[PDB]
Amino acid sequence: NDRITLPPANAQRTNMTCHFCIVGCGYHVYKWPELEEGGRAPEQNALGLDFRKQLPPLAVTLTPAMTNVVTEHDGARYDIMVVPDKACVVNSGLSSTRGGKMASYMYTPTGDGKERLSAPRLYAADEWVDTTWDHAMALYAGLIKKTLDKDGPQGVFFSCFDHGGAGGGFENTWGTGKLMFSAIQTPMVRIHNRPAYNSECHATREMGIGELNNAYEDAQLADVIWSIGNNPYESQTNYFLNHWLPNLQGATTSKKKERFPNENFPQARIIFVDPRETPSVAIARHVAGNDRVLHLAIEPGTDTALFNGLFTYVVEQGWIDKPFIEAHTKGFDDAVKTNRLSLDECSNITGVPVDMLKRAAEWSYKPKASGQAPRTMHAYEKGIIWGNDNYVIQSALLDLVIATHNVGRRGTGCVRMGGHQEGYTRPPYPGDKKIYIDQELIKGKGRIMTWWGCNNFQTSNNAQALREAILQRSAIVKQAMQKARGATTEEMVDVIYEATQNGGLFVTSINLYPTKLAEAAHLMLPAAHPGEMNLTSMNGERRIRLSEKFMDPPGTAMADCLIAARIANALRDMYQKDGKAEMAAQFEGFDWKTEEDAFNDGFRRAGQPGAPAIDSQGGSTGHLVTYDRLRKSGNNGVQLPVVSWDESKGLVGTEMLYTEGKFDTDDGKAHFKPAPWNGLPATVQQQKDKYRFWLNNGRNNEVWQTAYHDQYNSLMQERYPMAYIEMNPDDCKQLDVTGGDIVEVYNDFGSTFAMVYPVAEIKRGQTFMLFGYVNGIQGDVTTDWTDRDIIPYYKGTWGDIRKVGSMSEFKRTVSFKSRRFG
Amino acid sequence: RTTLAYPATAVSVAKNLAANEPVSFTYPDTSSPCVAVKLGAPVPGGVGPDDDIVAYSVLCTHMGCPTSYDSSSKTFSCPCHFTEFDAEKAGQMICGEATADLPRVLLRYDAASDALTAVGVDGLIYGRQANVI
Ligand SMILES: Nc1nc2c(c(=O)[nH]1)N[C@H]1C(S)=C(S)[C@@H](COP(=O)(O)OP(=O)(O)OC[C@H]3O[C@@H](n4cnc5c(=O)[nH]c(N)nc54)[C@H](O)[C@@H]3O)O[C@H]1N2
Ligand SMILES: Nc1nc2c(c(=O)[nH]1)N[C@H]1C(S)=C(S)[C@@H](COP(=O)(O)OP(=O)(O)OC[C@H]3O[C@@H](n4cnc5c(=O)[nH]c(N)nc54)[C@H](O)[C@@H]3O)O[C@H]1N2
Ligand code: F3S
Ligand code: FES
Ligand SMILES: [Ca+2]
Ligand SMILES: [Ca+2]
Ligand SMILES: [Hg+2]
Ligand SMILES: [Hg+2]
Ligand SMILES: [Hg+2]
Ligand SMILES: [Mo+4]
Ligand SMILES: [O]
Repeated sequence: NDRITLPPANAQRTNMTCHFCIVGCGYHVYKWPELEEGGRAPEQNALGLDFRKQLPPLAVTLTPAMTNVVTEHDGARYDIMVVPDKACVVNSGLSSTRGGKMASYMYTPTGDGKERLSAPRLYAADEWVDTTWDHAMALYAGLIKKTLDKDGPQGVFFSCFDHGGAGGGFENTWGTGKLMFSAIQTPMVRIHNRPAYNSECHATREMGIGELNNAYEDAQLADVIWSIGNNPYESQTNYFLNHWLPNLQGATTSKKKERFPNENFPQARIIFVDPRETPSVAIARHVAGNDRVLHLAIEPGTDTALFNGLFTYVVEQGWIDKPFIEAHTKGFDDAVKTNRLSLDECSNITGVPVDMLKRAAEWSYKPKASGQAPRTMHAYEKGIIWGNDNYVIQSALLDLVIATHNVGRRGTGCVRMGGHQEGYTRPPYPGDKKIYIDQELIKGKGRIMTWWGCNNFQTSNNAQALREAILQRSAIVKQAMQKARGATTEEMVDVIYEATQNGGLFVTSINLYPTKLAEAAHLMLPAAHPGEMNLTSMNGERRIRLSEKFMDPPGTAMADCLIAARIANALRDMYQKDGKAEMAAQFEGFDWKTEEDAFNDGFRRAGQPGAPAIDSQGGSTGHLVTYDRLRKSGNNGVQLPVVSWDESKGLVGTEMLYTEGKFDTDDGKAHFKPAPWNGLPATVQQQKDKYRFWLNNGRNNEVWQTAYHDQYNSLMQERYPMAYIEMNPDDCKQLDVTGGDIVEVYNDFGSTFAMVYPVAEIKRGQTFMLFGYVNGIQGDVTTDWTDRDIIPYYKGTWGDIRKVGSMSEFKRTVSFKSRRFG
Repeated sequence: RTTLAYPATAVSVAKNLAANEPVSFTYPDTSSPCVAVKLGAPVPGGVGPDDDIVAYSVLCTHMGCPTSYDSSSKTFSCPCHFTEFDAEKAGQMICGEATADLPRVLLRYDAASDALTAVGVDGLIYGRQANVI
């Protein structure tokens, strides 16, 4: 309304890391009885702010959306207020539009979270009904046991989160990982954002450089920052705002000069490698001026040619660190030969003028007058990770970075900007083959498929072929269940199993909401998010924090690691009763009562005496971390790896990796790799040769992922009723479409729809459509093409556009004004 | 009472406003800067004979920096973290970090006198516990 209820001076306050993106901004959650409130005097409210007169600008981040009233299981009502933590070094009090909505997205029976799953849901042949947890487990474990018994693990499929933050985290990745890999032991597992059990960073890791190798403070110390296939203002907001912008503004120069007394520090500059002119480029120009920003608007998919050209040039100029190369690397001479490309050929391929390539290299690699090489931080994200051959692009980029010693020096690093937070602790993947899960399902394999904390109907590449196949296979199982009457659970398990021998697939979804998966699912289990449970995760500089529980989950919703334990124990008991002792033993190790038990069993046991093989981002010193120690550390947490712990110093961590040149390889040296330039993959080139528009796709600053909460928010639905597609104005004029019209976007892979958004900055023949949304799924037009490790070129597709008509209500209510600040 | 007591503050008469030329005024007190503008073309909720006069609080709802009106786009722009609001769509946030649209100052247009009067606010003005302190 037109007022807010302030938290009382003695209100309960707990720490909460943002549920959403990688930055991991720190927040506080204030909780107090509904009928109580703080006073306006500063010492009479928990914010410590004086509300007796107008507050000055930047004094607070507080709106009604940052407040809510929750109802606990005991029926007691409590005001909550979720606001950023001014003292957290990550965000220094900043809140993005996504994390600012956290209070609104907490569960309440009447608010935006009204439709949260709060009980097991079953599609009982021809209708959705509630069912009990015991029944859901007897059915689910029943189908898994029958499949293991008759087909083995190859018949049990999963697509599961492997990330941090909400819907992820060290407790949850361990629970699900132990269940899929150690207990069920199935290799038929894909990850939430890629169709196989693989890494987004195979090349950099094999070269010896883990992708999160620096601190956000390094962005403050850099002479030059590169943002490659990345739109940080919109996708890693507060890292860009609290660390990158102060450097461009000159607010960090004295820090640089203080650390390095005999080194020149010119005004900081920034270079964007992105085919598209984004809000991040616009803001960088507004802040630093045009002359301090280079936008390398490369032809889509030409990153490898760009980096091979830059690498060739700095080697020819001698703008490399020869002593570092000779002492700490292997493979340089071979890389010089294999990656040779002139600046003229580089320019011809990328479309970037030779002068701009030379300027980017001079700003970045030519020695400063005082002698030292510039400190150049090379940040990258999905424009290359989901780019034209993930493995090859990274090989090319890291060669340039290694040769110029831009890892291990403060103010540098070659790092992923990140998506979700990270929070990975799991047993090793139980297989030696790379398996394209969506293709196996489309071809008819598997008896049961579980989507866990993800929604590939909206996010898989070649999503239309996936939805077509899953809906059809699901229908076969429904039709078979329709014939039954009075069937016990055991008889239904056989009925469903037999249907799967006839083309069917039993589908389960473990999630916060029904989602579009409900159009095919036969069973849905309710999960709990941070605040309804404790949860640990780390951000883009490896800073691990504990988000504290402060309220009850809706109904019987449960932490994911505890759902995994419930499933494991249901299967153990079934095998015990069937007299299969060896099989039952596979399901031991899940006697957990709370998520902290999963933290102790996974993260804290990595590398310890008697522990099994565990792959953990916490490494072997993870045991030094405990919930109590994290809580004492506050939202600042500790940067991993933890070096030590004692009562007097608390947890002590690591700011930057590779500062001594000891890389993560056999010989401790960084390894150069060849990067052949092959042009666009034939699958993508065929669409490009047949269709008119490059169908770039990605993030919008206000929308979070598949809009699972945003779909219920009235302001979000008013602003973005449909997925939009940015189009060049001359292209729009030619096709007679303008803001608010709806178009069909299509190619050989699929057909989808979007509302047109004319954007002056978009190049002719190019477009950009919001990905993974609830109204107009972009992925239907992405191809099935993936690199050698099955990493999709999501950003590589072309298609045609057909006008449907004018959506009068969108024209009346949606702004189509510029989202680029200028 | 469940409602706040908003003052009735004279802004100007409608015929004195020039198309797309913003008028600065404070409401509901001198610590709350606002802008009224006759847009030139009707918008839902605009008042006056052409249903095009609207007004807003200009303090950014993210962290309170004063926003500036851009006549060429008919938007209000915040220089702190780059949020921009649409004056033609009731303060709809076009792009930005705020979680609320720009607060709308409710105007009454009186045909008998031609007067425009600010009489309420829809949305909560930055930096205060209630719109009326
Ligand atoms: N075309 C195209 N496609 C893309 C991309 C692209 O750039 N272009 N990006 C890819 C990338 S980087 C990603 S990350 C993927 C994302 O693909 P998905 O992972 O499918 O999308 P999310 O919205 O992150 O899915 C999270 C789901 O988990 C649920 N959920 C939330 N919290 C919890 C929780 O605590 N527990 C459980 N069990 N469920 C929870 C949410 O309701 C939601 O359904 O999409 C990929 N697809
Ligand atoms: N607002 C918001 N923030 C998010 C998310 C969200 O849903 N909403 N999701 C989070 C997640 S899971 C992820 S993965 C990150 C993603 O963060 P980003 O990767 O930064 O975002 P994207 O929009 O997917 O793509 C980045 C840029 O890649 C460019 N690009 C396209 N093709 C190419 C190419 O061939 N080469 C190059 N060099 N660039 C290319 C696009 O023009 C785009 O601007 O964002 C995270 N943060
Ligand atoms: S508020 Fe949340 S969405 Fe990212 S920029 Fe900060 S972690
Ligand atoms: S104060 Fe306006 S965008 Fe942050
Ligand atoms: Ca389709
Ligand atoms: Ca503008
Ligand atoms: Hg990578
Ligand atoms: Hg147009
Ligand atoms: Hg913007
Ligand atoms: Mo991602
Ligand atoms: O991601």
